[PDB]
Amino acid sequence: DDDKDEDTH
Amino acid sequence: RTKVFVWGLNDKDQLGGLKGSKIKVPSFSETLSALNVVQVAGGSKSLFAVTVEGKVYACGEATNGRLGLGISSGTVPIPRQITALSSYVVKKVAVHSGGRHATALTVDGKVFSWGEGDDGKLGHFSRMNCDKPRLIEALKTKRIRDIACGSSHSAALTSSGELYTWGLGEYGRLGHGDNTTQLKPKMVKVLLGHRVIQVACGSRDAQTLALTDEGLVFSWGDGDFGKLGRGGSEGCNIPQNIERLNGQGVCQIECGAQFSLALTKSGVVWTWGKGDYFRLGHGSDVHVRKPQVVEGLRGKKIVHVAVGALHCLAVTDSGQVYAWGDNDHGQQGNGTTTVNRKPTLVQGLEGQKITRVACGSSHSVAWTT
Repeated sequence: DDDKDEDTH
Repeated sequence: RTKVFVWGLNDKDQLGGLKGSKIKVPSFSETLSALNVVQVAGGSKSLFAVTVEGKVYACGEATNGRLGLGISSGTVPIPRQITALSSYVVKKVAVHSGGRHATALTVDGKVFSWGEGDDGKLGHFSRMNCDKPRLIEALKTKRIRDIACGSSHSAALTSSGELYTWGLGEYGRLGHGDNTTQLKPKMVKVLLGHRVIQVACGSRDAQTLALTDEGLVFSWGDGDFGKLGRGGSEGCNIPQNIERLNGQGVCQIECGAQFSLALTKSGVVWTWGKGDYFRLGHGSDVHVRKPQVVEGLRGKKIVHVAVGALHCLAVTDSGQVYAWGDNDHGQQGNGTTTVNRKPTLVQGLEGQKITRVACGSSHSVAWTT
């Protein structure tokens, strides 16, 4: 999902 | 006093001073509540707050200069005043949930922009980034009454009801009959004769929505997943009327990631567009290519809505907040990371008469007054 953020922790 | 509550992703401290990266329940923000806000707005991993005094505060990821604080790399973990604007009374900040640029409209009708400069979305005849707000000279002689920003383009409308767009021209999102990038605010001539009162801009391969004072909703730009609301998937670079919403009394329009939403005066919510991860609120994740009423809210008078990338928020006239869509980072506010397939009552706000909501890419805001 191109529009999902990643949790950088 | 305006109490402000925040939840969702917090990896870059875009929630303004909470510990933990996934805030799964709405949490009182003492930093934001202390400001006396009239508006909170959410961008890509970013949060902006406009106060009654007319100042602007920002927190979160600072890359590309999202926040307009003169910086370009790290994190602003505590809301900090955009001091470049301290000599103006700001009325509203416009930013897309997946956006890295923003605009600000003052009470006397001036527009500033800042952040990522790609494709001319800042409106200064260039593709240059702006780490600090800069006045859009092209609009200096127009009394701008509202603003909106997508991920790659921007819009403003005058008190006479004319609409300007600028930024990335690809896939027709600017509405001028071609796909040419505009580094400058350009008037949408096709809409003269209509008094445009709101505009909303999408992200990536983006759509654009406009609403006239007669209740007419127009859409143009990228057509993928049916987010233009007229069936199929064909894009266009000329505003077209979304016939299905005529006569419905639409009073607010928003664009999430690849989907569109409209709220009516009588309190009904319509959504259409990309269905993946349940961002539309119809209980399934199929696409919806013409507007459809969110049945999960039938009988509830919704007074305000907000869209993130993959989630939506809606407030009833009695102060209850409903959420639907993706929940990878807790942005649904149901205490878990489980998707809300249908509109669901948000936990932890009982006794707080919420009047307004806001969303960023993966985070959520609710506040009282």
